[PDB]
Amino acid sequence: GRDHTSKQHVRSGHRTAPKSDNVYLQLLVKLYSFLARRTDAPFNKVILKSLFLSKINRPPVSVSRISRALKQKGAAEKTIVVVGTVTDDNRLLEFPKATIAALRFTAGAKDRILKNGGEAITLDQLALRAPKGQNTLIVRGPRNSREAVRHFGFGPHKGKAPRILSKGRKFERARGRRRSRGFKV
Amino acid sequence: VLKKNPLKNKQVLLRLNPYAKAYAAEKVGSAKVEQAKVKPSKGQFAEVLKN
Amino acid sequence: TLQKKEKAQQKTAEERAAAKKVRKAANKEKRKVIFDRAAAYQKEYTEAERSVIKAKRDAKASNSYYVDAQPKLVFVVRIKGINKIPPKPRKVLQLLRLTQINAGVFVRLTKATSELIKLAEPYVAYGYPSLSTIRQLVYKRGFGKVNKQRIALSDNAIIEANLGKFNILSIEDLIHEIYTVGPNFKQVSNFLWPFKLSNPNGGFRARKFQHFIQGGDTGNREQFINALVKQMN
Amino acid sequence: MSQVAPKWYQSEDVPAPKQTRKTARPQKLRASLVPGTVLILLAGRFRGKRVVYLKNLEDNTLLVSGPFKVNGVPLRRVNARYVIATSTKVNVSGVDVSKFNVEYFAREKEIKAERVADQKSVDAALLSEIKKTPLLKQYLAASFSLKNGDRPHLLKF
Amino acid sequence: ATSVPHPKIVKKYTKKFKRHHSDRYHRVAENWRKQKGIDSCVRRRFRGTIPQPNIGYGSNKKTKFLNPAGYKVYLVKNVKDLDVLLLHTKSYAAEIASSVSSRKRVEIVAKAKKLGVKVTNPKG
Amino acid sequence: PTRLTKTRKHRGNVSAGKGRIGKHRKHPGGRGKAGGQHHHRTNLDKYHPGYFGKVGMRYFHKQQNHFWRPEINLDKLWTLVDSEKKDEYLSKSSASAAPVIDTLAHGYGKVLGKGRLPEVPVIVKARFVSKLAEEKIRAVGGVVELVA
Amino acid sequence: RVKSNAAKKREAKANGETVYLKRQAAKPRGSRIISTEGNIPQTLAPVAYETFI
RNA sequence: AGCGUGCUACUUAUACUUCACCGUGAUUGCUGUUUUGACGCUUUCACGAGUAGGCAGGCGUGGAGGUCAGUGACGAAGCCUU
RNA sequence: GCCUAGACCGAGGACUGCGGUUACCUAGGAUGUUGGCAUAAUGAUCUUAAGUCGCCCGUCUUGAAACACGGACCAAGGAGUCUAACGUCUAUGCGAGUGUUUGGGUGUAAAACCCGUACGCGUAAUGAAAGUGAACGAAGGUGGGGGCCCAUUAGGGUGCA
Ligand SMILES: [Mg+2]
Ligand SMILES: [Mg+2]
Ligand SMILES: [Mg+2]
Ligand SMILES: [Mg+2]
Ligand SMILES: [Mg+2]
Ligand SMILES: [Mg+2]
Ligand SMILES: [Mg+2]
Ligand SMILES: [Mg+2]
Ligand SMILES: [Mg+2]
Ligand SMILES: [Mg+2]
Ligand SMILES: [Mg+2]
Ligand SMILES: [Mg+2]
Ligand SMILES: [Mg+2]
Ligand SMILES: [Mg+2]
Ligand SMILES: [Mg+2]
Ligand SMILES: [Mg+2]
Ligand SMILES: [Mg+2]
Ligand SMILES: [Mg+2]
Ligand SMILES: [Mg+2]
Ligand SMILES: [Mg+2]
Ligand SMILES: [Mg+2]
Ligand SMILES: [Mg+2]
Ligand SMILES: [Mg+2]
Ligand SMILES: [Mg+2]
Ligand SMILES: [Mg+2]
Ligand SMILES: [Mg+2]
Ligand SMILES: [Mg+2]
Ligand SMILES: [Mg+2]
Ligand SMILES: [Mg+2]
Ligand SMILES: [Mg+2]
Ligand SMILES: [Mg+2]
Ligand SMILES: [Mg+2]
Ligand SMILES: [Mg+2]
Ligand SMILES: [Mg+2]
Ligand SMILES: [Mg+2]
Ligand SMILES: [Mg+2]
Ligand SMILES: [Mg+2]
Ligand SMILES: [Mg+2]
Ligand SMILES: [Mg+2]
Ligand SMILES: [Mg+2]
Ligand SMILES: [Mg+2]
Ligand SMILES: [Mg+2]
Ligand SMILES: [Mg+2]
Ligand SMILES: [Mg+2]
Ligand SMILES: [Mg+2]
Ligand SMILES: [Mg+2]
Ligand SMILES: [Mg+2]
Ligand SMILES: [Mg+2]
Ligand SMILES: [Mg+2]
Ligand SMILES: [Mg+2]
Ligand SMILES: [Mg+2]
Ligand SMILES: [Mg+2]
Ligand SMILES: [Mg+2]
Ligand SMILES: [Mg+2]
Ligand SMILES: [Mg+2]
Ligand SMILES: [Mg+2]
Ligand SMILES: [Mg+2]
Repeated sequence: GRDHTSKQHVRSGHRTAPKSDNVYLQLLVKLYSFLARRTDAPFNKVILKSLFLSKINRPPVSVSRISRALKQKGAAEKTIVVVGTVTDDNRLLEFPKATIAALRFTAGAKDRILKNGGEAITLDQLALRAPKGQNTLIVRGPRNSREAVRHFGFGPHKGKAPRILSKGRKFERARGRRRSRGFKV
Repeated sequence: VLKKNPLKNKQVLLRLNPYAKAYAAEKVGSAKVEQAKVKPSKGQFAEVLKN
Repeated sequence: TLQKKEKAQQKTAEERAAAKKVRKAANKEKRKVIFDRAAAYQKEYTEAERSVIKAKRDAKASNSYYVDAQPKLVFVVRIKGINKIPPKPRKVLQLLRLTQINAGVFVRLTKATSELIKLAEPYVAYGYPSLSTIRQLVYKRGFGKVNKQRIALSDNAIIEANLGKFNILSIEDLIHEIYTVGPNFKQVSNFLWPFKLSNPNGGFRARKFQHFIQGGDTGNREQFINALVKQMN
Repeated sequence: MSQVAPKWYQSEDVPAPKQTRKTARPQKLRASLVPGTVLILLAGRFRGKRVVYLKNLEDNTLLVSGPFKVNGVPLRRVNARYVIATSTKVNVSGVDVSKFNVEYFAREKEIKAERVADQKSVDAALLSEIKKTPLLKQYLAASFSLKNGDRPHLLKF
Repeated sequence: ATSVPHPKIVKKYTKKFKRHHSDRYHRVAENWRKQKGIDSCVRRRFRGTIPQPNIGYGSNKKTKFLNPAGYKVYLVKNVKDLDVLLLHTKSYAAEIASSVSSRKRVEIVAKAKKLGVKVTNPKG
Repeated sequence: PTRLTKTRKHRGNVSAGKGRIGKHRKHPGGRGKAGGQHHHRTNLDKYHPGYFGKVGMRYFHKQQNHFWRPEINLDKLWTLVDSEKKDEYLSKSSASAAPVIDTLAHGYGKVLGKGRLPEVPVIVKARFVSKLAEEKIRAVGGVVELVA
Repeated sequence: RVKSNAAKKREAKANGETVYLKRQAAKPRGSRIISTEGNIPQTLAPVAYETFI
């Protein structure tokens, strides 16, 4: 017998492969499984892990995020890498010339990148001009902006969003939300 | 694939400890000590016998 | 393809032969180093023993009493099963890496570790191990923790690759570092996987779980730890 | 069993064995096994027969003769583990056993004329040396058996 | 071993795992069922109770699926089914389906003998 | 599909995943929103505060069409300009000739002032504007024209 | 103890030598010689039982 | 062959040591030899009790789309049988 | 240091390593040889005998073999479903938009294919309401932060989530 100091037969708790059965995403995993196993470059190990992530763990990156990341000092000619979808932003006043590698581009995003003199390439095209991810800059989208996160950790004096179907004066505003109706939490 | 005891396998013993050969060659396991025949308890240590 | 694979095998065999020639030539010097180290360790063991013997004889002659230096090393064997252990001695046994019956570990005696072993005392048998006992333990049941795996100490390269930054290049360097409690006792003893001993050949006493003083097996037996380890290893 | 087809990666080639390092070393015989020693056969057709040990063959077997005239046990091989080596000894320095080896007893009823001639030639010297010790021929011609109250852990042979 | 060489075949349990009390009552079939009862002597593994299936009895991965002759057995229903055993005649044996007619079965045996495929049920 | 449900995996186990003591009874605790003030207060108070009680004044016969006023901010205001002529407008706009943006005809009632405009004169026609929305339009040289 | 470590470190740095600042638990004592001049061992025995009330 | 006590040897648990095999978890490496399986192969180590209960991977049934140009009156399905 | 008796095991499968004797080896896991058998020595199952152990399952229960309850036997049937509206997670399409299917077109006719206005949800909130309505700054500062850039142990720069 053993006095176990840790739980036995515990899976790592991390994805080792995509849940998707898309054969073309598997080809990308095929490529970066080889790169992460053989280049010692930390970029390739990060990309391989990011290819496993679920949809909510790869939030869309607006074309405005890329513009702000390219506006860092000395990052104007870096290659923007987004493991996911790049969406358009009609609130931008202008976009620079840039090279961006992404899983997917929206019609507006592809139009805008190419309209301003840039390139919209896929992640396999990245691996040939940057097999170690040289002079790259990984951009991730906002994770805590999701609507489901509004209701996470709800409680008294927690300031989160109640799970409710209708909104108005008659819907969860009287007792427990108002000192005139007893207490407020 | 198979652990071999250096206390049983002499080749493994020499692989791990090259000095064992000299230990065997010099008979370090039965080395004599050179000293005089003395008895330093003749005096006050006979307090062990009685008190 | 027969002649292709034969050519490749003979070419790689020649390259392997040359590389092994060079490697053996380079390793000869390292083996001379560890040979000299082992000889020096044997010499200092003998010198210290004779010095202590002479000091005892001189104190006997000069109407004095030589008081031995207190032991700096102890070998602790868990002789109790894993059931019905209170949380504090259970945690103490876990932190000593004694998580099974007949598991052995080396402990450097101070105050913190002494009060630890005092907490685990009703469940362990421990004592002061001799050099031959340490050698036999490390030779037969010596394993290292390599990438959290239990690897047999079957070659000095494993020891060098894991303890060369602590000036341990051989199994005898490791034994010396354990026996004469050295500056790197912590790293060397934690690198050592807990010894997994068998039951004694000849059995225990009639009832284990009482102090060695009262006719049982737990507590400090000191020089009889060597006989107990001889029974169990 | 089921309907599972073999795959292309299921090879049929048989790998070669690894290079074995079981280099044979010579057999050690018991100290009691000295040529000329009287032996007791424990198994086989001639179980219980007292016979003379002549030569250690390279097959790890023992060359043995009755002699055939006294016993009916011819020149043959026996295994050392099916033999009790007694303390009685016969001087076989005058017995020529050079021609006897493993190939002599090769498998090819009847019996070779060579083998009969060798039987007589060996048995002449064997009988000549046996006659010197009184009752040795009678001892060799008698079968061995365990009597009631014989403890082989207490008997000397 | 006339097949591709294999280690000695070990079957950890050679009897049948019979459902508890399939001997006491006719309504309880021998097909193995795990006892789920709170007081069950079999579910609690009392000494003297029947052995139960567990992963420890699993077959050696090198001798798994091999018949006593050393072959993996493939079910054949027509003569075209022997085509998948062309390069595996020393590791896979063919077994002719029970519902193949007496005419077509002769054709399967004839082609298997030509191709070198072994037949596990050659008489019926 | 039923073959994927856990009902298929509970077959052979006595209680079907419902427990042997607790069992799967008809309606322990009541039906619907029963006991919200007595034994389900701990649930409604923690997760749905404000549920019980009245707040505010009633409004008999409320027609939501009266309150129709979709909002558009300033950072989205130039999206109502024709896509094929946006770049030309961004260049040739002046005080003498600026693009007209009819916000009501695109379905908006009020122009709000979040974000930044191009430093380009525009003519914005709206039913309502905020104080800051109109200040930002005038700063780029534009004007707000009230419509109905 | 922070000040003492800082003072000791600079002093060893001033002398170009090294000093060890980690605290240590109490260690087992070393060897020693007991003089018996004026201190010859006195033999004790367990005492018999007595009642003092 | 009782009671108190000491000693020598001996007996045997699914416990301990070494080894074989199964599974789980991790781990070494695998594309100019990746080579018709990379959802694959391989090196190494540790671990395995379980009601209520959770999950995973599988076995079986009625019917449907596709496929085996599948079996079958020269005998399908069903049923009995060391 | 030396000699000696027995038991169990033989995983692996071209080579690669570490050592020893100085090519060989006992050194990264059993080989060599001999006999017998192939109408069979060998192995498995069924029945049965013997030895040893083994109380009737399911259930509620702190506790059941219970002097607690159902169950004489067998066959067939027999119990977490479907729907409206939802939470989390996952896959997919598009993406500041999205949703063809109410309907219209079309058709080889309840299919498939095509079409668009509205509308739902989202893109703004807050206040009981009248109402008002989101850039001081590079859409902020500080300490971390994977990755990236410059370096040259170290160090510096840039730093998304
Ligand atoms: Mg939001
Ligand atoms: Mg330790
Ligand atoms: Mg014994
Ligand atoms: Mg004993
Ligand atoms: Mg003892
Ligand atoms: Mg006992
Ligand atoms: Mg006892
Ligand atoms: Mg032992
Ligand atoms: Mg006669
Ligand atoms: Mg079976
Ligand atoms: Mg079976
Ligand atoms: Mg058996
Ligand atoms: Mg039955
Ligand atoms: Mg129970
Ligand atoms: Mg039929
Ligand atoms: Mg289950
Ligand atoms: Mg289940
Ligand atoms: Mg269950
Ligand atoms: Mg049931
Ligand atoms: Mg259940
Ligand atoms: Mg449930
Ligand atoms: Mg129930
Ligand atoms: Mg309940
Ligand atoms: Mg009440
Ligand atoms: Mg309306
Ligand atoms: Mg409003
Ligand atoms: Mg220092
Ligand atoms: Mg009795
Ligand atoms: Mg006694
Ligand atoms: Mg007694
Ligand atoms: Mg004893
Ligand atoms: Mg086995
Ligand atoms: Mg792997
Ligand atoms: Mg595959
Ligand atoms: Mg276990
Ligand atoms: Mg389990
Ligand atoms: Mg089905
Ligand atoms: Mg049906
Ligand atoms: Mg069908
Ligand atoms: Mg029957
Ligand atoms: Mg083998
Ligand atoms: Mg030569
Ligand atoms: Mg070897
Ligand atoms: Mg009984
Ligand atoms: Mg009940
Ligand atoms: Mg009840
Ligand atoms: Mg009761
Ligand atoms: Mg019961
Ligand atoms: Mg009762
Ligand atoms: Mg009851
Ligand atoms: Mg009753
Ligand atoms: Mg009842
Ligand atoms: Mg009853
Ligand atoms: Mg009844
Ligand atoms: Mg339709
Ligand atoms: Mg119709
Ligand atoms: Mg819309």
